[PDB]
Amino acid sequence: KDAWEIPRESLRLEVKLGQGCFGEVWMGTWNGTTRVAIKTLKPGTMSPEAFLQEAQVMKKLRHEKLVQLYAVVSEEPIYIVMEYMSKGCLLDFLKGEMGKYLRLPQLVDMAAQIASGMAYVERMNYVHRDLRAANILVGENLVCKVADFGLFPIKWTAPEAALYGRFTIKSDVWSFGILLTELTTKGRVPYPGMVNREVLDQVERGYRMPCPPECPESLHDLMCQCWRKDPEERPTFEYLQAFLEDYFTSTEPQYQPGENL
Ligand SMILES: Cc1cccc(-n2nc(C(C)(C)C)cc2NC(=O)Nc2ccc(Nc3ncnc4ccc(N)cc34)cc2)c1
Repeated sequence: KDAWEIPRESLRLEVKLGQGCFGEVWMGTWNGTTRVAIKTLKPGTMSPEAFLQEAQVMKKLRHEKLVQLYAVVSEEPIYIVMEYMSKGCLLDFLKGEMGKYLRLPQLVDMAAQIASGMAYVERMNYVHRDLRAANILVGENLVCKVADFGLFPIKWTAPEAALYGRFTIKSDVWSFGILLTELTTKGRVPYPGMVNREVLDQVERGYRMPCPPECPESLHDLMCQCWRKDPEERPTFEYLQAFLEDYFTSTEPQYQPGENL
């Protein structure tokens, strides 16, 4: 029905990448010459007009640090098609074989890029709701992009949101501070040892994560700004973008590598 439409025959589906309840995600081939990621709808497990609100949104929100919609087969079976990210989810990349070698300069660069994707989302006055590593894709050359896999994540969610349902670009910012610990511990779970009910209790009373081992203090301070009790006092993604981009000159000019960061 719109120019995003393509025929179900231009697609050679190849390797499975796992199932959610609504369908499957496949690596594959568009016009025999393009690496794509194809998302599935199992018919009857849900309606088109809901399964395709994703593609709908991915048509509005287009940006170099956001995941890229390519095309739709919006007639059953229904397919959504986007660019293929050759290193998968950022969470698997940080805990896997690749995380042995990632140092603070690549990690902050990743950070700078997700921030930049998020700067666009702020600008577009849209709200993410589930910023965290499991939702960032990594591509060739440590290229990161904000995605949503439709994965409660209270460990990543700002109080005002987990409690009262006040999700905003500012709760997205809290989540960013949590992402900064993921990047700086190679994707370890935030708040190790606490269980959800104690995170709510503990963060309510002002408890905040300490400096990760080897993380510079000024990055911890940035995490802390991200986690202010007061939504409006947390910084913009635009600020976050710039401060990160500029890190190794303005903020940590004497940075030296160590064993892990
Ligand atoms: C559920 C829903 C509903 C409404 C909107 C969304 N949004 N929202 C966004 C924002 C706001 C960030 C633009 C993005 C989405 N949707 C989305 O990210 N969908 C999506 C993206 C990539 C994939 N899968 C893979 N793709 C590209 N390489 C891979 C490489 C490895 C791998 N394992 C999976 C993949 C599946 C679904 C999501």
